[PDB]
Amino acid sequence: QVPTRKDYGSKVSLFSHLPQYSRQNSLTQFMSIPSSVIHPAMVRLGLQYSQGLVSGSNARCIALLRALQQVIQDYTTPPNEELSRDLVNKLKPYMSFLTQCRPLSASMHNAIKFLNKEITSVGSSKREEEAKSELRAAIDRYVQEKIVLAAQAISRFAYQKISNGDVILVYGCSSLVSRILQEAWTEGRRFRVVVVDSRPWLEGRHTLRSLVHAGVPASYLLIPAASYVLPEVSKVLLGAHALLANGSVMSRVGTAQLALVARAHNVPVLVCCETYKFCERVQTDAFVSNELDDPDDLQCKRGEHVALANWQNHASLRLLNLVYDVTPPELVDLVITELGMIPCSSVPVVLRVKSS
Amino acid sequence: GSELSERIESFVETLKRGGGPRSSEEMARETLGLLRQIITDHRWSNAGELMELIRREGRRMTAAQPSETTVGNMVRRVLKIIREEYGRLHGRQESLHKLLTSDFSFHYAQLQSNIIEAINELLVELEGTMENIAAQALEHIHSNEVIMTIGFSRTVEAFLKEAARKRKFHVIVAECAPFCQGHEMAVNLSKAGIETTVMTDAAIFAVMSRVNKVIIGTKTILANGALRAVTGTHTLALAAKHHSTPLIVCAPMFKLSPQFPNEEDSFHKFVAPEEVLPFTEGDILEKVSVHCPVFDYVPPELITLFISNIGGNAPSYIYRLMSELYHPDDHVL
Amino acid sequence: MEFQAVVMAVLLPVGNKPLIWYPLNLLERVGFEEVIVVTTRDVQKALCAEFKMKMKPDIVCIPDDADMGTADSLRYIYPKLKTDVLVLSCDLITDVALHEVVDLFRAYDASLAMLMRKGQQRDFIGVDSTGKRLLFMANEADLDEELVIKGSILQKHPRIRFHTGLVDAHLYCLKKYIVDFLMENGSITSIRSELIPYLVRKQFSKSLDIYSFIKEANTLNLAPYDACWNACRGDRWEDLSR
Amino acid sequence: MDDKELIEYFKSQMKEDPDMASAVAAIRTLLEFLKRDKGETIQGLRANLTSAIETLCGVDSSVAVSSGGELFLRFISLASLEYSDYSKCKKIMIERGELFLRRISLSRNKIADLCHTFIKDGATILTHAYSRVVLRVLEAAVAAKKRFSVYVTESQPDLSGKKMAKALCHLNVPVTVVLDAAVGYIMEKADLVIVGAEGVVENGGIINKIGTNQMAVCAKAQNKPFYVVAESFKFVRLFPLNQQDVPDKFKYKAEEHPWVDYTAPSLITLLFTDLGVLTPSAVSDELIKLYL
Amino acid sequence: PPPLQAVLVADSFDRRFFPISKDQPRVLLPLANVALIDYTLEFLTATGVQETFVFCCWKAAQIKEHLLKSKWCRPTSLNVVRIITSELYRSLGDVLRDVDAKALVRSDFLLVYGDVISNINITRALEEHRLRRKLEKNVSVMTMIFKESSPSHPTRCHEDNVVVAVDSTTNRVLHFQKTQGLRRFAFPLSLFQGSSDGVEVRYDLLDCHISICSPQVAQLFTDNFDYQTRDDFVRGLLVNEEILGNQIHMHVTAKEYGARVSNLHMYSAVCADVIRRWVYPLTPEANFTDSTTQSCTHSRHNIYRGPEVSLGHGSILEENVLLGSGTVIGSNCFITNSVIGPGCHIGDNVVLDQTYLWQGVRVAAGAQIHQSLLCDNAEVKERVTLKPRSVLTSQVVVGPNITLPEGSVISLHPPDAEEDEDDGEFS
Repeated sequence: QVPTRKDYGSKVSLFSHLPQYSRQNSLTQFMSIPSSVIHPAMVRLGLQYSQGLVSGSNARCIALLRALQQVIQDYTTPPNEELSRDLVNKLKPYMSFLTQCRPLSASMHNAIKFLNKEITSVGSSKREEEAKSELRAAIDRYVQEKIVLAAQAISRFAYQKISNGDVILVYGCSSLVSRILQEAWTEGRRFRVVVVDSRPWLEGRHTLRSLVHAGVPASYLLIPAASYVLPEVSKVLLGAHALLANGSVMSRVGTAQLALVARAHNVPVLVCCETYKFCERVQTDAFVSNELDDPDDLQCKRGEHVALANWQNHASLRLLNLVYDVTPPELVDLVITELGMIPCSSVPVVLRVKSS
Repeated sequence: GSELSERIESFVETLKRGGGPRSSEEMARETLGLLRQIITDHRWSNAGELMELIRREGRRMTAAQPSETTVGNMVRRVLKIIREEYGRLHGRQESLHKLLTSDFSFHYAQLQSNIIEAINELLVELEGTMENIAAQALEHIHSNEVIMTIGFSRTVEAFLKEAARKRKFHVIVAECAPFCQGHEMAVNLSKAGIETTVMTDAAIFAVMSRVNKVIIGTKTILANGALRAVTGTHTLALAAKHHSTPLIVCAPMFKLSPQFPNEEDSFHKFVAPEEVLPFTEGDILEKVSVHCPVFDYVPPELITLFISNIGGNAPSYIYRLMSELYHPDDHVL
Repeated sequence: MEFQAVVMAVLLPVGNKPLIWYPLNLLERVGFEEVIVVTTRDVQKALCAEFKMKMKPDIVCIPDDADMGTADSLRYIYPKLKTDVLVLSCDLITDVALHEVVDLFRAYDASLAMLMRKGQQRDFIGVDSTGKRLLFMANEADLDEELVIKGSILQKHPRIRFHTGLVDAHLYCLKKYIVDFLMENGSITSIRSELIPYLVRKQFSKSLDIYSFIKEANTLNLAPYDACWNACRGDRWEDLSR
Repeated sequence: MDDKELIEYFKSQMKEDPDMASAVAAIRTLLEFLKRDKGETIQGLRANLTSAIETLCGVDSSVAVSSGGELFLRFISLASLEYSDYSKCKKIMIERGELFLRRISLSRNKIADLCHTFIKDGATILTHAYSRVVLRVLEAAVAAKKRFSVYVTESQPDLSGKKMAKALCHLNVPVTVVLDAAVGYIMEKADLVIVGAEGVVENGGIINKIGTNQMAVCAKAQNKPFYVVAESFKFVRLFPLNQQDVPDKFKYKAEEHPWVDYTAPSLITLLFTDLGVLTPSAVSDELIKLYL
Repeated sequence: PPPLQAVLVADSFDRRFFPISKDQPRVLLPLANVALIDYTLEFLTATGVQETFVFCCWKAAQIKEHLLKSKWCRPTSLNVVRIITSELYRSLGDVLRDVDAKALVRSDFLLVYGDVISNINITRALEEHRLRRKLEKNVSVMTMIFKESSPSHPTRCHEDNVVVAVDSTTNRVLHFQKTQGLRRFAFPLSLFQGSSDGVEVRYDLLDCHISICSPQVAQLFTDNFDYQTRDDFVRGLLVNEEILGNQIHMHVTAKEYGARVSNLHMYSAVCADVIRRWVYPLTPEANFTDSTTQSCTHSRHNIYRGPEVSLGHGSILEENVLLGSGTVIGSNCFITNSVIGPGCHIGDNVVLDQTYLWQGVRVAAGAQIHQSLLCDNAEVKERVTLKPRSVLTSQVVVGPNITLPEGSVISLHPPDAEEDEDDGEFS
């Protein structure tokens, strides 16, 4: 079968319950060419997951759904069996392999839940070709409604909260935030944006380029200097990787930092998130559930030497590369969704009305 | 004369162009040695001329690099020492008692020798400052504690290495991006046998819920108990205050400055944007404003304790320390 | 079915084992089951009968015409190809972990991937900073004492590392639409001499990507008999593991 | 009918019953407008009702009138969704409006009955300005044979706190009048704060007279419970991020003297409405349930 | 080691700054209220150079007068500055031939123009150069300094773009050429004949125009009388690799800054970079020249304000603005991305965007100036709009009620100025 990926390096004792991998190491070396146990589309998707070729939450969800559409297209039911059970049982090893390449995001978890519910809903009397076509159409409709129309609605909602001459602070890379700012600038709002970035991914640069290509004035700085720039900031616009049932915002590490420093400066904090990223699970801190990136990414060339080079030669040295953090609901002033402008405490309410 | 002038010029150019003495104690020692050289070499009749010339040299030194407060701190310390020596040799603070109750032209032959002796005593006290601060490590670190640090502080390094001789604890070091000097601190502490973790600034809040106390250094301590620390320290102090985590500042007494946070835009040190955004980005650099502040302002309400070579103190007492080191008329300099 | 193996022969068992066996052995250990072989017919169309006595898992052989080219032979077996093709030559004697090449075809959705080895008409190979993407390829016959690079290529990639002496392993991962283009344009005769340089040229005009993995362990013994001994000199070294 | 007699009906119906709130009078005026329309299309009815709401909100700049107008528009849209034919829709809308009028009339007594239980014997109650629902709550409390003291603020722009003090003395309840600058001075004497609301915003905060926010902040600083009594027809889907984010049509005309301010849900302990005792988080849910 | 010398060429033998350079030499042009030669001298002093010979031919009187009044001519300056003047100089090759004739340099000097802005420390490059000279028996003769850059940067002017072919493992320069109006770059195969590996073609290099040379460079310049420029020397030395090799190496920096102000586009780019603190510690508020007239204070959004400015009420300085001492600004103005020299007077309701005003410029109320340049004591009347890329030279006065075209250069000298003018644009 698929072998277990080996943990790389020594982990912090508080984070010893989490897996930590090496970017260079891949699962495909011990897997057969051509791929037989795992679908080739899933193998390619996992390869670009583990190497970081696709990174965004919506991007990861869309790539996963495209690979799943390929799998459904290539799938054939076996005799004396039903698609509703066989497909569900067949997709689990692929999902485990994908999780082994990189832990799944909340958007991908919700997409998997939706697809499993849709496959289960397929009747046994349904013809195989019709069932496959309906599954592909359902995936396309899910992408449309939950991404494109949701982003357009959130942009229209956020247009009313953006005025002339205000300063908006953004963090890292978020496609929803970039679209919101771009359409706000296009409709006629005049403002400037402050972009905050953090090591080692430095995804904020992406957003910076987008703004420069849209004509929006932009500023760039790193997260430690954020408290310097918040006095001139009027609103803080943050993207979310997930919204939890208790109102907390799970996002890129440093988001809760920015929310706290913005509260210290009397700056309202706005979070934009599509409702399909809402999660029923709750989480009070960043220790119980998180992702450990490759520790060697923390090495930086300062001057002519790398201080963290060969860091494993020191027995007591550990490198921690957290991916996510959790923002408490008390640090967030407003959530912008396709349903409208809501408080954080209303996140479970949405979860109640979307389910039934 | 010529040697003194060239030494002063070299010191000023080194301050203006950066580099030079990495250690703050070395900077203080060099400032004190230069001031002693001016006192011995330069010709002056009475103490008033000494005040004027030391004031001019200190003004030039601080105009060379206003963010380097140790030079001005030492200049004001030397001025206070000279004032006290003159008062002792010739004669016999603003307060309600003084308000209710209530000339440097005179010359004395032995005043200079006393001034040099006091400066040498100050240098001797400065020499053993790090050991005196580190000797208090056991009183503030208990068994299996978790300590959070940012950047590279030699005082904090000595503190932790002294505490590690008899206790076992965990140290979390946050790199001070872009100059990730926390990596050197982490590898040094690991070489000392302490178990250490390296992380970026973005995780400072995230792990703060599992930190027992925060021990940091500073560049400057203001008159109200505020800090001019490395950038990212304000966020660390806010995160510590959120969790009521005690924040300890291990800082020698020569980092105390009688200035106040009324000054604006000269506080933080701004350097080339290449550290934050590389020059290879291209055309987008034309329309993007990039700023790289080196230092951060920390209000006094976020600090729990000051540990110095004279012991522990609260921020609310800092004013009294400022009153015992500098005369009120030398703050403007 | 992401890959279909195709072995090119237009060979004589010059060695300890038949020369065809080693590429077949590599394809068997990397995980292939069904392999398509094109057998020479200029001398004798009996290589199929000779290989019918082999002990490989599954072999499918086709006799070729009198004289044909590598692109022409790929044109010969078109109905047998339904997916991306792994084209190999019988002279390949090496111990490459195939995932070092196939992954280049997987992660980047490459149009073509290839394997080349460090050397012990030279081929000028220009790659990017990462050493994976192939930006330039030339042979001395086409250029008149001047290596010419387009300005746009240097605008997109301002650093090009040039390799002068490298050996091509003739191991190629190719997409289906490359073979479809070969169908629509039959001018190309050999993939190694015209098709791959044409694709490298077309990389900078829907997008085309080409990747190459450079290796420093072992390589195929050349068709000329001069190096045919060296393979044997290494064969005993590789016989123990393989 | 016509704009002139619409405004005249609004003013006269407010005048003849000084007890009924402005929002109730506006809803009654809109229902009377619906009764005599002589129209045949639900699109024209919607447009004419929107114009009438615009006129009414131009007559007086209160948040409650706009909230009632939006509630009336939602009621019309729901009734239209239920019945496609306009002739059948009209009668159903009329009867539903009559029932709605009766319910919003009973709302004040419902709030008083539900809220009077939270005030004890010997408790010191702090109010901000004149509020009829607060007066009803205190009347229910004294009817329950409870003894308590009440502090009011003068509410400087119009001394409605003096009116509240006079109305409370009319029933012989011990009350005191303090300046608008004495709230922070008097908070430690009080045990809980009860205020009215001119409108409940989407996130659970409230819009009320200009002195409400400082009283709420002082109560939070001294850990005193802060209770709000407000009717359900004052629920509005407004999300003020700060004081400046409040629409200007509600601040002025109702050096710089705004008439209303906004109080965040974090400074509010409980809200007493005709729907019951609610946390500030419930209000948003209500709105989300109303608009699909 | 011997003391580090440096040869400074204070003459730009090209004329890309006409007609501006008619009155004031380019080496004395104010970028951010400081002359270019001041930046060059500060860079040379900061990098450890102890001896600096300057060579000036065109308008050498003003250059000498400015130098003798500057900081580096003080007796306390560690970098000794000597001035050598000759009217027979026509190119850099002539200067190097004179250097060889007078034996000014003894070993390992720095060659740089007088119009370079940099903060580069060449200590590592010097160590590598000397080490390879010692190891390879003085075969190498020159190491060029390049800055890792991107072709799309504003500092990468099309005229000065250069593509190099080097040897990766030893940093040896094998081919060097310019890319002026070429969509195709050709490389001779002979380089690959030299080595089968290590050949790398680099287009991400910005020419800082700094070189570490040897006396042999001057000897070769004397031997080949046809060598006028440094490009001539590089090409002649690289083409004749068969005989007398004399290898040329290179050094690349990625964290420091280096540029040359060769035209108006380069002037604008370097001025923007200096205002935005890309050449730290060489910043406007640093005042690296000890002069009272150039002191200023730094403020948020890169705002530099000098003594006695007295900004008017209602005017807005958005960002990236430098104001000289004594400059007076009217009311309800809008200045952005502009450098204004000392003693300037600016009216009311005037919008300056990306402009550069030198000392003495007076601007009337209601003007709109974008991407322009005004020289010493220039004047602008009411209701005047300057389109982007406009230049006014040396006390030019523009009359009211006229909108200048985009590329309109106006100077008092008739022929070179595209529109000769005295007090207006209509004749």
